[PDB]
Amino acid sequence: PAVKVKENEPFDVALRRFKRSCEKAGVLAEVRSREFYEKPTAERKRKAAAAVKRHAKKVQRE
Amino acid sequence: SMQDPLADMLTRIRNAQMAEKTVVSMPSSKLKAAVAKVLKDEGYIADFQISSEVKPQLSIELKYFEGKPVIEEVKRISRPGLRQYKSVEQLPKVRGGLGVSIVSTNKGVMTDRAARAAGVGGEVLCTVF
Amino acid sequence: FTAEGVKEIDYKDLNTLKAYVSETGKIVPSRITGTKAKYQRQLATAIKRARYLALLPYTDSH
Amino acid sequence: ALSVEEKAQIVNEYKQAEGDTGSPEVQVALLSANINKLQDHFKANGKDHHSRRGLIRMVNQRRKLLDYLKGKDVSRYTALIGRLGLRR
Amino acid sequence: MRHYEIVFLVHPDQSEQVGGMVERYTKAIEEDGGKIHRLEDWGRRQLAYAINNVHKAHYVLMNVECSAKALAELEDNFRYNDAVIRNLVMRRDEAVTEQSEMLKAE
RNA sequence: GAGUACGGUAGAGGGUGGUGGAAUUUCCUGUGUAGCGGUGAAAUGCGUAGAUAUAGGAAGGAACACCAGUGGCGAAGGCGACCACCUGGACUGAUACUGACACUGAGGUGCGAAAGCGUGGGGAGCAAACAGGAUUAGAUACCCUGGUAGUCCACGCCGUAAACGAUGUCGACUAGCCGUUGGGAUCGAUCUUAGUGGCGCAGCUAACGCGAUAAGUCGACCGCCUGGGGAGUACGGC
Ligand SMILES: [Mg+2]
Ligand SMILES: [Mg+2]
Ligand SMILES: [Mg+2]
Ligand SMILES: [Mg+2]
Ligand SMILES: [Mg+2]
Ligand SMILES: [Mg+2]
Ligand SMILES: [Mg+2]
Ligand SMILES: [Mg+2]
Ligand SMILES: [Mg+2]
Ligand SMILES: [Mg+2]
Ligand SMILES: [Mg+2]
Ligand SMILES: [Mg+2]
Ligand SMILES: [Mg+2]
Ligand SMILES: [Mg+2]
Ligand SMILES: [Mg+2]
Ligand SMILES: [Mg+2]
Ligand SMILES: [Mg+2]
Ligand SMILES: [Mg+2]
Repeated sequence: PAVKVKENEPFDVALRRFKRSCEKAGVLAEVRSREFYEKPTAERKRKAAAAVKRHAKKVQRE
Repeated sequence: SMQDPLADMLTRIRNAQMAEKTVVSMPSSKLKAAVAKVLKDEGYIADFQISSEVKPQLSIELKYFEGKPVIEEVKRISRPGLRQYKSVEQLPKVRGGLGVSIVSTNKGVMTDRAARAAGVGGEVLCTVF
Repeated sequence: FTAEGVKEIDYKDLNTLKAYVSETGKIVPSRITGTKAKYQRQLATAIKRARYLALLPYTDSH
Repeated sequence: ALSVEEKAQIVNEYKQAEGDTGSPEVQVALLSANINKLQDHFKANGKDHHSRRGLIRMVNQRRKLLDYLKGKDVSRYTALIGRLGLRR
Repeated sequence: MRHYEIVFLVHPDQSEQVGGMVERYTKAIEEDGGKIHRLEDWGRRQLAYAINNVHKAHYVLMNVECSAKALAELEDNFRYNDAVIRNLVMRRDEAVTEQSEMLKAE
């Protein structure tokens, strides 16, 4: 979420560095996850669906 | 909780002939030994062996003849919840007498034909065809 | 972890703790480092203890 | 609740054949001591039901063991019940 | 019997009584009946964040094998001390002696 | 079979206190100005009485990101900040010990989400009821701006849920393959245990499908069903 400037490179490489750092931080995901309250039933349902999708992907890898 | 071990003998034999196995091993008893002896005498099994050392185990060798098990149907009649007792004239005839039904008489564990010959009724134990 | 160095790890070797913390002060998931479940479980509480002692930061911003 | 030292003391003073711990008397003594040592804990923590389940389990186990012992030998049952000093 | 690894850090302005402060504390462990098996010091360190508007503190760790009353009095002394600033303990079932790390570098 | 003694592991198992950081809101102060907020588009609302953004300070309440997983623990309901104290159970290894001391269980006895009730506290966010602005033929709704009980704590009551695996508890047998949690043994491989998942042979099933965590083969005991409505309602008892 913060990057320094040094050694007079063009103001595009640092921009892509900042973008990459922000998307490594995952700020957008967390700020989207706080827009509305998710009741726990929906949370367990989403986690179960993600788990079954992940296991299906891993099985289909062979 | 092992309320009845003789039904466990019968179930082990049945499940082993469904799975196409040759030998069956279980804990032994003086009633299981008699049942195995009468089964062998009728030709439904090949042999039975009993081990030593306070925990003897009964090992039964199964016959197959063709590609089907020799023991087609076996079922326990007098469970510890009924205790069926029969007279001489009320002894069942399984499959018109083609099979046999085991009876415990005061003369020991034997077959229905032997009981009819001796004129003795008793406690029906299981039926085999 | 298993061969020679410390079968059980305390929150002492910060040379090992800082190896398992992201640039923003978060804890790296086990599936990324490939560590084991027991070691991850004790490592998380080691980081939390060290973080309360103000050795390690709650957030990179603060 | 019990630790090693007092458990050893109980099995020492309640043993039967110099090296046994499975005899009914030892089990009843251990259960009774643990129940007594748990009563004062339950005096202060009224809202701890999960441990009270184990306490009731020990109570039932002791009752079963006492019933078996009274079935086996009457005189040993009376001696044991007198030494622990409990109703039944 | 009941070991306790305790790490206590103190205000930088008073980072000179800490040399004597431990003797105001270790004084207990002997008449309680306990022995210290480790004591170290790497004080005057940098803080990760602001703890009541400071950024530095003097650290000290030590092991104690004491009774409940010694624990109570030491934690009460921490609570009512003006410096205190932080306390924490790690009750364990063994003994450790060989420092923590010092500096492995030159 | 069941249980006891002895070492060692893992865990959001329960209870009582203390302590953390972030973020929201409210209040105070500083420069600075005319917009902020919200929507499908708006409006209600807040605005030079200086907002939002921003800097500094203060109080107060609640929840515990990252770890986090077909992961763990608990009889079920359920249980995620850290620390100490009190405490229950499970798993694992060898030896000794007790010698059937067991299973199930009509009655009864307890525990039992959320909402709700009583007394006393507290009250930041959220939000039944409610007020206003929209949309609409109407809109007692969906949407937006606010907002009370409640959500939080102590004690007591209430006994209910798609309280579900829509699958009662206990025990024994029956091909195999790929994961995973936490312990052992042998020489990364193999072997064996108690859980937790995905496929699948016989077998079962009306079919779907289940398939060593059976809905297969058998035992022990209990609970329950007998066409759809009326109706889990009336009357009586508690
Ligand atoms: Mg402001
Ligand atoms: Mg029962
Ligand atoms: Mg009942
Ligand atoms: Mg009941
Ligand atoms: Mg409630
Ligand atoms: Mg109330
Ligand atoms: Mg009130
Ligand atoms: Mg609204
Ligand atoms: Mg009301
Ligand atoms: Mg119901
Ligand atoms: Mg549930
Ligand atoms: Mg039902
Ligand atoms: Mg079963
Ligand atoms: Mg399948
Ligand atoms: Mg069916
Ligand atoms: Mg009808
Ligand atoms: Mg009614
Ligand atoms: Mg009524």
